[PDB]
Amino acid sequence: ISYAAYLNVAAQAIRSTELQTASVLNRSQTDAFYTQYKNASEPTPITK
Amino acid sequence: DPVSSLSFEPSEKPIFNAKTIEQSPSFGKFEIDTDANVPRDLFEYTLANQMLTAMA
Amino acid sequence: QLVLAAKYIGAGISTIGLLGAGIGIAIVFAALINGVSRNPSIKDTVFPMAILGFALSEATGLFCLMVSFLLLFG
Amino acid sequence: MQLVLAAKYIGAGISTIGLLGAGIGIAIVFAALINGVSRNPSIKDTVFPMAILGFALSEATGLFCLMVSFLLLFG
Amino acid sequence: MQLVLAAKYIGAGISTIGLLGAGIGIAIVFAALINGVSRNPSIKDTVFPMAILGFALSEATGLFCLMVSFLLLFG
Amino acid sequence: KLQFALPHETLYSEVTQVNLPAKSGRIGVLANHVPTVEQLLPGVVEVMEGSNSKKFFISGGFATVQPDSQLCVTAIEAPLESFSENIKNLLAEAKKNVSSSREAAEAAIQVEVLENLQSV
Repeated sequence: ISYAAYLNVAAQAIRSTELQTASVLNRSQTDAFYTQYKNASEPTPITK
Repeated sequence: DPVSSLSFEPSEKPIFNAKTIEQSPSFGKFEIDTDANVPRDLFEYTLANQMLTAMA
Repeated sequence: QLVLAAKYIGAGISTIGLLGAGIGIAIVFAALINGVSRNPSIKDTVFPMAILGFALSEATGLFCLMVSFLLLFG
Repeated sequence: MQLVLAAKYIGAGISTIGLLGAGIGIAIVFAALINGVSRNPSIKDTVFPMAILGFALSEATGLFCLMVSFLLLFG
Repeated sequence: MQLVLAAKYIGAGISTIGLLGAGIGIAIVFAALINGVSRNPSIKDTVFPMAILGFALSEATGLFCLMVSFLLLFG
Repeated sequence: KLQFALPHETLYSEVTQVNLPAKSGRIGVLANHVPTVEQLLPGVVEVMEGSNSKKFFISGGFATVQPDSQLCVTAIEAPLESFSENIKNLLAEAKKNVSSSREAAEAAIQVEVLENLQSV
């Protein structure tokens, strides 16, 4: 758990407060896949 | 780097390692105790903050 | 006689009192050095403070010392 | 007679010992002042009244001690 | 007679106790010097004369104790 | 001079007294303050410029008094509206979650956030 991952989780939690905006929700919802690569082969894409 | 609103110049910049924080004379310009691992925290925090700016 | 011995002894006891003031003086100067090293720039504000603090610490020592002199002489 | 008169001069000496504590005490308040003001150089206007108060109270304990010394010294 | 000579020696011994506080004091000022120089890397030129000043004043308290010890000892 | 800046907003990036909840407990900065680096913990932050006070609920970040009297505060989400019940519901769920799973750390952060919110 990186310090900024800790802060990130806190930020997401903080919009849960009652009052909300779409950009906030977008800032609290994103997806990706981090893919490893070798010195070649790509270990299977794992969702970020 | 979007140099002008009709140009883009590919740009790079150096992210400063935790070593950098350590051996910079930043004790002489700022104050931390030692209880905080300000290198290990600031490095991580600016790793992302610098990257986010770059992404933007 | 006994009283004259007691005077000399009494004076001696009073001399012990100075030790506390000595420690005090040092504590103020230690704080000065820490403060100066901490800010690089507190010095002009802190220097009259340090002199005041020194004076008051020293003053307690002085009271012990004068009592020694008074007991010594009479 | 000699025993009592001697006792005043001895007892006065014993009293003088108490003063050492107050001497250390005054310095401790001043140390906090210097360090405190160093840590935030603008705290001074609030803190300096507090410092003189702390000095006076610590000093007062010394005063009571010194009074008993002088009472034995001159009585 | 014997008692008066004895008393002079006793009073001298007692006075020697006074010096101890100055001893600890001197160290405290120097401890601050070391910590300061390690803290700043560069405070040393201002702070070194400060350290000497603090040393001298602390030392002087012990000196007073010492001269009173001699005063009682020799008479 | 106060620089309070978020990714998606920029606030105070003059200001008289600022009250911050920091790794070193709570710190208040008023005028000259020795130049510091502090990790801001998940926080209730008050910023006062004159007598006027604005109250911010903050996800933690970094605080760094610069030696040029620029209080760099960087945080992800900071106002009054940010504190302005659902979080208590969420914490119950998150607590149940701690039993199986990093999520434990998340829920711990949630307890902190609920307490911090409750503090308001």
